[PDB]
Amino acid sequence: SLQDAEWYWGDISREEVNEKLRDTADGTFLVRDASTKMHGDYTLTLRKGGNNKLIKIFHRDGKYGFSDPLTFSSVVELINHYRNESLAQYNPKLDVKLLYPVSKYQQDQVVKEDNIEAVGKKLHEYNTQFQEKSREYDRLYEEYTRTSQEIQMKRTAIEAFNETIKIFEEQCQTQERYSKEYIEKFKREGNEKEIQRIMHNYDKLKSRISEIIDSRRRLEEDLKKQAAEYREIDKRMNSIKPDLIQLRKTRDQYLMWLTQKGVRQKKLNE
Amino acid sequence: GELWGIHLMPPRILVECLLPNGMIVTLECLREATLITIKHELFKEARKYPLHQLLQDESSYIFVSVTQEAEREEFFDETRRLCDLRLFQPFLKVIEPVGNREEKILNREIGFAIGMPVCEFDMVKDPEVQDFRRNILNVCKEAVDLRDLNSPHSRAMYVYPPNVESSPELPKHIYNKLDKGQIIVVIWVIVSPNNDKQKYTLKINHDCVPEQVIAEAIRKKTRSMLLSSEQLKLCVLEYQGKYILKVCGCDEYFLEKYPLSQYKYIRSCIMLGRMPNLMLMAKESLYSQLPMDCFTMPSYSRRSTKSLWVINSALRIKILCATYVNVNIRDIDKIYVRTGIYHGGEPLCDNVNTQRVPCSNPRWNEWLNYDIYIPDLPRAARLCLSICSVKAKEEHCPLAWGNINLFDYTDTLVSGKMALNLWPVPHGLEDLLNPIGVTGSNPNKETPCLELEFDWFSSVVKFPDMSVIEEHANWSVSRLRENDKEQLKAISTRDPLSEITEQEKDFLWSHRHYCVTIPEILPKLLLSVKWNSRDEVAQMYCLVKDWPPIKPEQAMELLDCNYPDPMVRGFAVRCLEKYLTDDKLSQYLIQLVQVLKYEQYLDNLLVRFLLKKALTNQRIGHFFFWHLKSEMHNKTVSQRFGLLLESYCRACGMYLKHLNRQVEAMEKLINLTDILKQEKKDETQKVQMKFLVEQMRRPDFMDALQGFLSPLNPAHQLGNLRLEECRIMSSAKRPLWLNWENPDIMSELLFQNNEIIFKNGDDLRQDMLTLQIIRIMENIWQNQGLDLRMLPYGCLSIGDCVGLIEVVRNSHTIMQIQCKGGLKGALQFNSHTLHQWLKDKNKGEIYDAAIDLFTRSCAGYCVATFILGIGDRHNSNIMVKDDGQLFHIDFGHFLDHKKRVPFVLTQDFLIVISKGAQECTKTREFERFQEMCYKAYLAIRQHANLFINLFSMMLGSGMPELQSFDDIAYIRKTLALDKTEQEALEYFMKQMNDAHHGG
Ligand SMILES: CNC(=O)c1cnc(Nc2ccccc2C)c(NC(=O)c2cc(F)cc(Br)c2)c1
Repeated sequence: SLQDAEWYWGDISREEVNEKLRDTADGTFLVRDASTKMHGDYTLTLRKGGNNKLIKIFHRDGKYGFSDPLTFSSVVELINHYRNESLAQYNPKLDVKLLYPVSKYQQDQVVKEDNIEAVGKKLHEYNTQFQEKSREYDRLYEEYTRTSQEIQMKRTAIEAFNETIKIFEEQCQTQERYSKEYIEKFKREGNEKEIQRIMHNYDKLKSRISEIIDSRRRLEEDLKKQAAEYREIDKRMNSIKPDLIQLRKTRDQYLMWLTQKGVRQKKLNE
Repeated sequence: GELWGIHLMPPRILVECLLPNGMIVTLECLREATLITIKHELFKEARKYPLHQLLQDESSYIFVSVTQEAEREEFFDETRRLCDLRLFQPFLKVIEPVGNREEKILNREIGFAIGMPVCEFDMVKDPEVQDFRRNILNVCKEAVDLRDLNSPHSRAMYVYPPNVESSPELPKHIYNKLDKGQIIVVIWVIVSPNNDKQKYTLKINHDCVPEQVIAEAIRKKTRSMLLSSEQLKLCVLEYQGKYILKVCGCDEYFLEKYPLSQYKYIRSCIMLGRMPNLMLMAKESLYSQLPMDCFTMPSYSRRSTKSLWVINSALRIKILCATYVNVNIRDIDKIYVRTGIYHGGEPLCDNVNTQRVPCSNPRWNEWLNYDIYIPDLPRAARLCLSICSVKAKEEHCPLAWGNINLFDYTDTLVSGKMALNLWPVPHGLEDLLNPIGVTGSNPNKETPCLELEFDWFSSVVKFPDMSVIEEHANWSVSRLRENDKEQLKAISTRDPLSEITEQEKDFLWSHRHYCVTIPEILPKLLLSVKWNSRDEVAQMYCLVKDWPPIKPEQAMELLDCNYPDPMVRGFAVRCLEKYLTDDKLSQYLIQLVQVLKYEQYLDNLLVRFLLKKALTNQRIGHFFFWHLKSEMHNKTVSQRFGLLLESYCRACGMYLKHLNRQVEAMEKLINLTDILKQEKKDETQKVQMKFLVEQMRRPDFMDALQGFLSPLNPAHQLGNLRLEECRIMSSAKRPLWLNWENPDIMSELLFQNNEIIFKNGDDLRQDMLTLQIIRIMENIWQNQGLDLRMLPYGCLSIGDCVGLIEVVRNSHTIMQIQCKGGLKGALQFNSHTLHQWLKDKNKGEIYDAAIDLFTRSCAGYCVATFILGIGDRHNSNIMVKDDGQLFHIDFGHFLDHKKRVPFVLTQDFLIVISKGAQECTKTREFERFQEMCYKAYLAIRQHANLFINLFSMMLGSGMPELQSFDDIAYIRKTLALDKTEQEALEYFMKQMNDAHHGG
């Protein structure tokens, strides 16, 4: 029967099946009743070439197929025929067989007694564990971007310190270029007074250059330390992501026990 | 701040001055002292220091210092104040000036405009960057030559372009508000040195041109002068050529011969039933305020291989190693890099990965081999890759990503070793690859860097010239019908995101030659091409070379991320530059800017088209600048948009002077709000208010915030501040409510005051897109004849979570109006309080008009919000004017909060719609109210393709609401595009009767 088949999921959306053939191997397959929501009309989707290639299953006189010449009695006969041999005799550029299905209940990972507390208690537990970890992930990404911008603000500030220090160093190298032989002249004229005016200003020049040089390393220190705490926030998020994804799926598929009955009462308590 | 870590300078500070001799002089100088004053007093004080004998004359030097942008800036413009220099530290180095002064002064002004120094571009190694800077300067001279052509008129047409609808053809409901096909309009004339003016009322055809309006006015005044037919002509000739018309209260002018009813101001005066007030103004006065503005070429402007189709080998790439990967070695098992070869969003071949590797040693040295023949590569092929971790069940995650163009902008195939820094993976994305992301290396330092090597084929390899591509098509093509006709047309009807199966696409590829009879099919046919086959691609190139032009609303789809081929995109651009009006360009400019992110290279037909238009029309140029400037913080496009902004500012003429006055205004406001956001957040509301008024009363602030143009609409001058009425607001991020006087000579005829909200802290680009989308729906309904009045108020993002919002005068929230009423039920507000307040503000005959306006506007927002999934709004998110017009606000707030009702239709609204009746859902007012909703719903569904394209073009924005096409699928549900009309209509009715709950 088609109604009970592994690979017939029913009225799934294109986005929900795209989410299910993600990164899958060539040959994974899945069929829906067409999104056009018309009775007895179906679409096949399988993975080939990193793409989800859709094919329409035409229906006429109770027969089935996906081409104008139409043959098969049921979709299960149409599909199992191409689980066996290559579909390349039709639309020949693709050739992979209908290898691997994905099914609607072959992953109901509920362990023990099927009491309803497996939903009314264990679902509320995972969903609580999910929103807590999702709140931490969002908080991480907030201070992650905050630390990211405060870093480039410091990187440009030290880069500015570099230009100010470059301009003060050239000032010292021109102070010695144009004062060297004025010192040597005041030396033999016995004018220690003027020599100490020049030196008093030189000492003041390379006294302030030391202040901004210190201001730079003091900022480079804050950058080194904030840059490291940024890397930590990164690896922490990368550690939280696969966990957050794992217990999201677990929370999602524990609605199976809720969908088994198919009415909101057992979540309506929450 | 005026100094690093300092908002304002004290009134007097010490400045370390470095002389050409190695003396250092401390100069105490006023905060406001101009550099001319600094230099003259410095060399006046220098005579007190050694070695003054070596100093040349004061005039032989300028100042150079380091700005807070880390730029060594030469201060050629010595007229600036010490505090405007944006100095990093308070010091000045004296040097002899070198280079062109005028260029240096102009570059600094450009740096302030685009928010980054122009000299940072001079340092870029990339040849693509330097070629772009030089190769679009001809687009600049094209534009300047064109607008300087017929001076002064051509120059006025650039600064004050006609604001007109795209078609003069009025719809019936607009034409019906004309007095037997005519409009009554008043002409004003300032007539006194004191400014005393006068008015002349006219009744004229709606389709008269401005020169004919001036003829009827001078004809009406010369009524009793006893002029001969020819004497009347001469003075009509005198005034037609000597005066032009201006809108009273703003800077809009009627400079070309569109019919009067096509100018938007007057199309609305008819639509709203208001009086068009115009001012007759001298042309020599208008041309006086258009100072001549030149354009000079900058300094940088002036100063063997084999084909891809000969390479007999499959594609392979070597992935070497990674660096700086941040991963917890004890929580994560191993890492591997994933790769794929893409053309847009469709893998050209199956993905392949490296082997998994310890986190402590990211090194592979693997040659990844791809199932694609090198000649089969399309030009727009891209390598997309990421580094992925893995953690019982096995589950993977991406750590960082990066995309690469297999061909560069010179058409050459990449070869040799390559190393690119990867980008962070965006919030909420689990896909292991990000193909829609930009192509390029992340400039931020200490980020995961990945190294590769591309095969080297003994020489440089280039993509084949178009010459041989067409011959390969002639080679492969050698290797009517009826019922098929109706299906092909049946496929053009389906939306851009409709499901297209294999049988349908190769059926299109089979009848690809018949498709040119239904050009609307081109996007569907292009997705049908097997792009990893050089046979089909070549055959397809020949089809698009001769494709009939499709209209812009369809051509824009071919600029989105699913159509990366340069020939396809080139065809789309040519469609726009020959069918897209400046009106519709100005509307769609939001989308058209951000499809530039999908452009593979800097220099492309699309940017040259938008840049050409921005330099020949100063209205679209204004928002062209701000939408680019608003994204400068984003490092994925800071360079592309930066280079593009440089060119625009270098050729937009005198308007750069005005733009910088806006930038400075926003830079002052963003500073005050940043202060209130952190330095004073810890203090009271009244304390913040007292700091505001004190800070705003300062002269430098008033001189920067008074007398500039409104970025929301440069036609609005912003004059003096009504400090009387400006204030902070109760919102948590505490924005500023600002009020300016309208300095127009006749401001009293439009508005005497202009009120705007400035919000620093909230992402406004959602409200922009939503308010824009609402304006599209309103324009559709109006063109169809549905007089549903929406209020897409002005809203402009200018940067990272900062922008402006237009205040709607005489408007209140439904929450405020409920608080004006009283309680009826147990603690329940009175549902009739809304209807009562409306009657208070609208007494007598005008009541019915207010009810009709409410019912029409309400119907519009019900349909709009439902389709866009903005259903449940707080009663403080809904607003209504005294006018009776209803509208919504704070759309981003709604999206930011959503991380049950289809649309808000509370009893309060139902009362006023039914004019206060019992069982209001069974009256004939409600009967024709939901008939408006139904017509409006299917009216939008008829245009569903346009909206889906507009949102598809925003995917690269980085708006978390638009990360994948799956996000856009919601609008296919609300519009029920996988169902027919009567099915969609029944779906919408079903939904509204859940908003009413069926009682
Ligand atoms: C309670 N609401 C929902 O459940 C919901 C679900 N899917 C949606 N998809 C969707 C559809 C059309 C356009 C854009 C998007 C993202 C939306 N719409 C938006 O989020 C939206 C609407 C705008 F007008 C502007 C911006 Br910006 C974002 C809402």
